[PDB]
Amino acid sequence: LIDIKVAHPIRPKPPSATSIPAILKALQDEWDAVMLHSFTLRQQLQTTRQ
Amino acid sequence: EHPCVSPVSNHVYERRLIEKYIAENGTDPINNQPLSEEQIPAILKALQDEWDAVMLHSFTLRQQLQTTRQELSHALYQHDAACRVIARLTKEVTAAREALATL
Amino acid sequence: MSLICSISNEVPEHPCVSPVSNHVYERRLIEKYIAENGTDPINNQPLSEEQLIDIIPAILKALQDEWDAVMLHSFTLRQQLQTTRQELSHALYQHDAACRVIARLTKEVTAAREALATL
Amino acid sequence: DVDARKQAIRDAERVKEMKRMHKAVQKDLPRPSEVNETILRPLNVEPPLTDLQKSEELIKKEMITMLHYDLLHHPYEPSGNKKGKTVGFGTNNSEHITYLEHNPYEKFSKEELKKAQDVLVQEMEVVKQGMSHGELSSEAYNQVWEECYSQVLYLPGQSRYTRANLAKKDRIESLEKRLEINRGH
Amino acid sequence: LEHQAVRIENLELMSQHGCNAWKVYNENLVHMIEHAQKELQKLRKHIQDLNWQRKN
Amino acid sequence: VHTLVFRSLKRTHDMFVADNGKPVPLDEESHKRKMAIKLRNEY
Repeated sequence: LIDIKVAHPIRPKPPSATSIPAILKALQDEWDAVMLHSFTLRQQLQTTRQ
Repeated sequence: EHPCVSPVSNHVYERRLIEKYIAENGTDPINNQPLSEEQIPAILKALQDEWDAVMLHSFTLRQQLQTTRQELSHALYQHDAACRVIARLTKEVTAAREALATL
Repeated sequence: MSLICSISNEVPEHPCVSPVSNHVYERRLIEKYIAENGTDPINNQPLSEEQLIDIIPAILKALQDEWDAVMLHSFTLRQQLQTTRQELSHALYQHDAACRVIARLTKEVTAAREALATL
Repeated sequence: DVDARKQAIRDAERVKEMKRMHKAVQKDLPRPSEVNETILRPLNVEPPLTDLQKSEELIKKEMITMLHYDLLHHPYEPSGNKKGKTVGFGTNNSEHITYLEHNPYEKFSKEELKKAQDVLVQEMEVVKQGMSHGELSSEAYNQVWEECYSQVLYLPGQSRYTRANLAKKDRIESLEKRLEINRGH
Repeated sequence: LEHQAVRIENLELMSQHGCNAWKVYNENLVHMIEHAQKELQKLRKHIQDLNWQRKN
Repeated sequence: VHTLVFRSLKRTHDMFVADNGKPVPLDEESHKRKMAIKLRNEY
């Protein structure tokens, strides 16, 4: 593996909503969205079988 | 366009330009080491940085608090002495007054 | 063995040791510290990063409570810093007052000594 | 032609003036926006005061006049109220001046302050040994002060500060008030 | 209260710098779209070049 | 000896009873340093 050290332009999404309680609230929702997304892949793959 | 990275400067290049430079110089454009011609997460990072800034804040506050508290600590034992001098002087001024009261 | 980072005062995830202080730092914190400060936190001697030798919701509820737990300590450390400053301001105030009362009484002692010398 | 040199002298005396001003002003430390006048005890206090206890009342009255002198000359703000909204700076300086008019602050010289400080240091040396409590480390002082800080709680009805072990329901009621203060901010 | 203190501290930076940073980030999305459209136009051309090979 | 330290706190805290209605404002220096760190994370 060849390392990269380019800096990140990565940006909040948005900052105006965010605070420590609100980050954890938003993170949970994104967590649920990811688990919905990953399980959709399971569903999709299962569907492509048929 | 093309996927290539110098493994010694860890920097991202377009294959036309880096092979041009290596052919002339024999070396890397960003650190001049040799290189051969062939060669949720945003939220979690932010929340880590939220923790990070508070810890640096916490040390700074600890440093500032302890700096003041050291100076304060010396004054406390001296504070009781301060009341004693005025007490002593109130007795001495009384003694001097009574010598003046005599006559 | 277990260690403590000297900035956090908590266990480092990924520790690095300043030879300028012989003591353990959590790399992402100290490099970010060095970015502004350029100096060793322990003693304000100059320091640079290369010198640093390297070495579900219930979970988020637990994380939130521990996040709040830091904030408990955060107000406390701020308030104790204010209180020690408020003590120091008062203690100098009473010391300066103590000097002025003793100056008042030194003036009293001076006048009384002169008045007894008059006799 | 000489007058340019004279101006330098005039400003140098202003430095000396600031040296006469109190150490808390010189360090620009926090100063209280109003003065707790209730702190003064009558001389009519019925158990006969030791000169030590008399000394506290002398310090208290002097410090209040110094505070009023500071509220006249050097009133305190931490951060400038302006930025959130233009809060009017309506401190009634006249009231503190009025106290000063009744209770004249003696403008002690730098010499008198120095002489008093020298006398203090000689007594402070002797009392440090004579009380014989030694020197704690600052680390030990941290433990003692944090013990003091966690013990100490304000009881509004007594109008005095107290240790919670010395002070239950009123202690809870002050926690209610303490939390209420946080709600207000 | 400290959560509000940290919040209000964040808003100070976000007012001045966040306006510029939003503009820079929105540009970066356009740059992703420009690279994607270039690759799409490469791909659509290549598919239609293949179709001309098929048809001939 | 411990009471002597408390006595210092007690004397100080009485004066602030008049002041006590006001907030717990941030130390400017650490706040500015942190904001510098924060902005450096924004860039």
